[PDB]
Amino acid sequence: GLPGMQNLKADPEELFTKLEKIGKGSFGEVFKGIDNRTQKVVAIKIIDLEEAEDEIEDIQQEITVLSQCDSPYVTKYYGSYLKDTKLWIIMEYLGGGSALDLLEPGPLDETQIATILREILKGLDYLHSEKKIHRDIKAANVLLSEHGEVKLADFGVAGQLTDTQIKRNTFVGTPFWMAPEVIKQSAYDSKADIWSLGITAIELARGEPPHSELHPMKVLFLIPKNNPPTLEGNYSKPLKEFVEACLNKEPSFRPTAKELLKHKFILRNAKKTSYLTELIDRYKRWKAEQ
Repeated sequence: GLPGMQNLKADPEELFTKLEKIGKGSFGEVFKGIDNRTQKVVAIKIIDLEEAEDEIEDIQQEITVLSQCDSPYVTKYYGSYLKDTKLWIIMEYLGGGSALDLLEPGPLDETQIATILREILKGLDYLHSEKKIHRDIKAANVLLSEHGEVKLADFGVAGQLTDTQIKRNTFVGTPFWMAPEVIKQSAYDSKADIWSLGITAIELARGEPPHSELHPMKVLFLIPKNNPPTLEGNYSKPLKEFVEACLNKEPSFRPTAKELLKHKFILRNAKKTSYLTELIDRYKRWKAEQ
């Protein structure tokens, strides 16, 4: 079943205090709250089990994978509670917003881009070492804490390359960030995440992935057909080479997350995460004026 799921005896409305609604995804609503028992802040995701169906598979999957991860690079999962037909999913609260939210105000500088990529790369390396594949790497799924810590979120479709299944074939992810082998449903693995990371690097530099203006279905034949996207514009040579390294049409030719961690773009530009608080404050001020 769902790990961390608590019996109906545990009333989430009495164990958690919702402070404010902080998001409304597809599935349900997200709140910032407090675990009254330990007075620790948490993110509370509430989904109506009656009002949904095929979205339950994804929810259950996302929670199964998150309960098997233990890394400061992956959003923590604290359990689930049931209240009549509402499922309350308790997670680590990340108040800095997503990297995609941080792009809303204006562009990032290469320092900010490198810093974010370096932390995502730490998360991918952990997941890959645990034989897990994120499958949906994109700036919308990279969350920041208010002090600048960067974490992976939204596995939902995260895969497990275990013992009797060293490769996956499921057409899964968001089209624009999907690797060519995933679209063609060839046997794939951790390398699909590296291609996605390359598309996310173009996204952090330009604000949108390649082909973003095209209809998704067109993008479905372009990715396997076309030469790989490159980063165009006035960016440093190391940033452009980092994107090329990730975006190789041949999956076995993409480097691991551990090796990208030593790419010259990362080494010369990444800085401490606390530096990202500025970027986080810019977004709050911007949001105040919307």
